[PDB]
Amino acid sequence: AKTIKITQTRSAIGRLPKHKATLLGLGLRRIGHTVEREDTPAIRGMINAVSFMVKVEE
Amino acid sequence: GGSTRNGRDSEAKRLGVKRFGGESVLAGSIIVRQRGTKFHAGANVGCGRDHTLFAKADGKVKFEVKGPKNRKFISIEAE
RNA sequence: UUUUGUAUAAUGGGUCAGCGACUUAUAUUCUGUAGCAAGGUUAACCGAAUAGGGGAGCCGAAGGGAAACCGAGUCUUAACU
RNA sequence: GGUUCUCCCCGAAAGCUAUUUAGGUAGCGCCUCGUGAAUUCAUCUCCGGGGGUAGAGCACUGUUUCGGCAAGGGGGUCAUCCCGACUUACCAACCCGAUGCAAACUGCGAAUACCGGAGAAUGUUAUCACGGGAGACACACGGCGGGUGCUAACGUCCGUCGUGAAGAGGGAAACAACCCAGACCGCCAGCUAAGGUCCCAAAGUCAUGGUUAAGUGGGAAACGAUGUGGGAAGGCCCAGACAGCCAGGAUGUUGGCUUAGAAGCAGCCAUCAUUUAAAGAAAGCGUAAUAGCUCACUGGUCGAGUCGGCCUGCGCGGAAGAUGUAACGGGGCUAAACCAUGCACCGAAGCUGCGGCAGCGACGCUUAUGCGUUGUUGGGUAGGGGAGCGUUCUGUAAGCCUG
RNA sequence: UCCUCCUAAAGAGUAACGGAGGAGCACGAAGGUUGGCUAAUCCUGGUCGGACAUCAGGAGGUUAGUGCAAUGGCAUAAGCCAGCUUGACUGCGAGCGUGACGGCGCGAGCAGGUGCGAAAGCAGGUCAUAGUGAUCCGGUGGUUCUGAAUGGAAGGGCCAUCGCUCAACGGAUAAAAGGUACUCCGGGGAUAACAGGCUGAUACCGCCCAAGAGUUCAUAUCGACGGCGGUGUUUGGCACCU
RNA sequence: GCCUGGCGGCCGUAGCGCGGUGGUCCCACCUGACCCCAUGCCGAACUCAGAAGUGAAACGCCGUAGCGCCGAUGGUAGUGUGGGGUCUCCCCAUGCGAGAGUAGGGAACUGCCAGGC
Repeated sequence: AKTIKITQTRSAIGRLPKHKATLLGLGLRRIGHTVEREDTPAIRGMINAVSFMVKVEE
Repeated sequence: GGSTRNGRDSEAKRLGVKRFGGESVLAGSIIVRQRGTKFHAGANVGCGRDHTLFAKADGKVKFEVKGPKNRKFISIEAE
């Protein structure tokens, strides 16, 4: 499948440590970092876990 | 009605979890009362006294859910 | 200044000035640094009182055991285990 | 309680256990500097494993309602001839058919969490031991998970998430803890968040759609009213509805049953047939009862929606308090009220661009070491650790400067 | 001070005079091990038996038994018996679990000596979780440890033997009790009182609603029952700022 | 293939109800009891020696989709993280997801050895 461009909107500052660990696992910094993540179901499930504050592009 | 005295010693709770072994001693969990919920099978013994899952030979635990009706087993096998 | 927390109707301050506070004394050790090294160091005193002598005494290189006793071993011990 | 001049690196606690212990202190949790050897960790997916909270339940325990049968015990009675019999409000076993409760029960049991594999992805100098120092063991708050309290308190007792403790900035009138976001330092620079754009006071009286009719919005309950838009049926409904206006209110009928009497006129049987311009054995007030009537029900007229409920929303009346409007910050008010989506503008110490500073690393260019590109930590109290600038002393200092 | 369960959260910890009970020992046997067996309860039926002493059979149950708390175990029996029996063993110990320690549980491995059994296998105590008093020490037996001039020896040690409800229990000293509104010292709304806040059960009132009173009639006037508010505002709760 | 026995595995698909069915083989009743052995007494139990009697009880198999048992899909209870509100509940975003029932499944399956056809 095609790889997915990720951006952080909103910030995770108020969110629980488990979700802060998801944003860290996704490699995200200063609310946007020019990141494009792997085409796996495993990363799709990691995006789904924080989808209320992560933005996705294909 | 006050105080109550309640007690405060021990927790007698699980320690030995998942796939486990023992280099010189295999003991598993050291728990009170348990003699009729899960049973030892293979190189492992108990049911004193003892409260332990002590092993008389070398091998590792995998846990079993299969057995007659209500019986389930803490099975140990060599590699 | 007090307190978790005070613009605080919680204590304090008229103001300018002369003032006012973590040390050296001794023992041991940790660290630093250095001299010497299975050795190191002197004190009082002597003396040419910041030299040189003075190693008394102390710290160290072997342990086991109440101890008698044994020692690269030794206490437990009938023992080897 | 008094406890000192200047730049920095890392970064706590009000918890455990003991104490003549609840003001201190000491072993464990949390902070930190050096030394030696070194990657430290989680989120995602699936597999396996110990699992009984949330939910579910009545099998077993204890409790329980409703219906029925009901041993034996406790109570009452009459017979003693009828096969002894009536009763079960009480205590309780059996049983048929149902239903509530449970931390202390289980013919069932998640979400999540936790432990380890099998696998992908991302980035922090980490982890461990030894050698040195600590600080705390009386904090407070908003939310969530539960008890407690009057399903009260700015009350109480814990667990538990995050924040104030030690957190600055934008928003909540003014506000710690709530909302937006975590601040290395600048830019007569851009871009957004929560919030906001009639005026006080910077920005849409914006575009378009939804709703109420009032100072609602801008304090407020149970309760009450043809206040009313929407939704699905039912009835009356356009050779003719609801309301109004005018005109019609009997003939069968002196009905039958009960009773105290009752011409519709408190009960019961029913509730039809007939005529027409037109009608209930009855609707209501009323009388001793009819009547009186005002009506039910049709005609003409006018005229198209309407009556009673059901369902779903928004409003009204429900509505007394004290220094002075005083329960939208205040004013304004017909949207200049609330609400949704779109694009604007205003919006932070956030994001971007550009400019400065400290530590350690990286890419490239260039060379008696300079210039570009950059990864990345920089809010800090307790406390741990590193380095600067002044002040003064001794030597240099009977040198050297000078009346 | 010791022991258990629940509240307590699909690990543990985890507060409330939150909910409720136990211990500060006893069995030489109720230990060990080999062999045999296993309930309750009801009904039926029969002498010596006054109303009832018998046990056999069915119906049926792991709904009997165990030193005791509650929790959980237990018939492979730890329950009931038959025999043999004293392993209610000694000195030790890789290691694991556990509390901050004291203290403690589990246990491979070695020698020695017992016991059951055909042998395997089990036996260093009871069905497990509570049954104590350290340190200090007085008295005593032993001791081929020592007692400093030498040899004995008071004394010190080692090894046997015992004891402080010191229980305020983890124990402040061969020896220690009460009172202060006559005092008094350090600290404080951290902590009460006279007042500020919060709440409005209590308090007084109204409304929904109505068993009834009001010779009729519930609602003019008044109201038992149940419900929902008006108030700040008292009597209390509460412990923030003092 | 089929039938059975032992160790068993798995343990309700392995249960219940009701019916069918086997004695070549194995299995139980059965037929007897000195000796070794046993009895607070006993060939009752334990135990031995066997084939006249039987396929009943006991043992084993099986039809039967009625109930149990297992239970999809859809929905429900609950719930992790997030935004709000009309606030111990509701509405939204995004994931997980029982318990009960339904349709469907299901009157098992099998390792080693041995006897029998």
